[PDB]
Amino acid sequence: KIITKRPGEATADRSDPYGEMGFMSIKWYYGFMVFRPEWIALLKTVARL
Amino acid sequence: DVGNITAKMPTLTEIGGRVNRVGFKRVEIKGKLEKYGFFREYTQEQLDFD
Repeated sequence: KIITKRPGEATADRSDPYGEMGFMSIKWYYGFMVFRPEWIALLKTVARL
Repeated sequence: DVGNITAKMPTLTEIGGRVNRVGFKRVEIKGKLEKYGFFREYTQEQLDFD
């Protein structure tokens, strides 16, 4: 999701009556599910022999 | 004066903000009214025998 506010009339912003600032933001959701966890293998080793 | 005008000009930067505010005023004017008059008196004998 992308929200863009460009400088100008769209940012009247009483605390700044000229609207010389703008911004843009991105936002999303994420989730993870696992089926059959026994099918994933991990080996933890040291490096650099 | 040139110096005072230059030193108080409304300059603006990139960020803007609450940087320049002004105001306005009004006043009132009045009027009045007065009454004047005067009168005169006389008698009848001071008219017929003149």
